[PDB]
Amino acid sequence: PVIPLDPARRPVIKAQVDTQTSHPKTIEALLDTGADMTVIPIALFSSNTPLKNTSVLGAGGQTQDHFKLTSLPVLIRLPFRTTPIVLTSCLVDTKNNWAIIGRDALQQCQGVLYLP
Amino acid sequence: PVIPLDPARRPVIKAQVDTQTSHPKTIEALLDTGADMTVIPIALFSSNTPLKNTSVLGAGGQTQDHFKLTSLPVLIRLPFRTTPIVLTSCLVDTKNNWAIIGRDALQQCQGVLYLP
Ligand SMILES: CC(C)CN(C[C@@H](O)[C@H](Cc1ccccc1)NC(=O)O[C@H]1CO[C@H]2OCC[C@H]21)S(=O)(=O)c1ccc(N)cc1
Repeated sequence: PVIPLDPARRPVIKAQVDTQTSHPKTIEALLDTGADMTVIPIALFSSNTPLKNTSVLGAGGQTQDHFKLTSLPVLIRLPFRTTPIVLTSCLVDTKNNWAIIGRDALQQCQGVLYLP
Repeated sequence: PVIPLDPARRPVIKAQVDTQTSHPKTIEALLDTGADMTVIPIALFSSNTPLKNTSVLGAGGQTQDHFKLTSLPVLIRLPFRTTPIVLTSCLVDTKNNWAIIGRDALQQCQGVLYLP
């Protein structure tokens, strides 16, 4: 669909995320064209699964141990599309449990920005 | 126009920004649906103009004295428009030198996200 943009309403969407370590869960993610890579909360994972250290830039700088990478791909189903998005890897937020859909996922839906 | 979304290429636009404290400058800005409010580099303002303190969200927490707020409105002109976007207030980046067009400005352009 078409999602209007409003400073006062964040463009969010309900997504089913399968990390391949639990059963798939539904979360509400921000649609973010300024994010290179998708971010999902660690609350989706079982406490045993391994992750990798990583780096990423942010508004107050870049962090060291805040965000981790998944070892296995992550599958994402959106309400409209029937087939899942498959990300080779994406970021895991261990602190704030942010959920953000980035340009890696938006390219696989062939998403676009449109400015009239 | 249509701006395709690609994890490897940041979606940027060229925008003329008028702080009303110096002469207008054309800069390169990121188009960011995940930003509530537009961010402007402090380099576009006068060394004498007054700014106000405030808070912001961002990857890795929130920062106190990294961003300030403008005291005067900011005007923004796009390539395909001569009528200026008018932001009654927007954020100022005192360090990192980010230029981000957020949803406050995208609303006045009538910009939308489209997911097929
Ligand atoms: C310069 C960008 C790379 C900033 N990012 C995306 C941006 O949309 C974030 C995404 C975001 C959104 C809400 C809370 C935290 C992060 N929001 C943001 O920093 O904007 C702030 C300035 O205007 C304010 O209005 C709300 C956002 C504020 S980011 O969060 O740091 C980021 C960077 C890289 C990845 N892979 C994932 C996320």
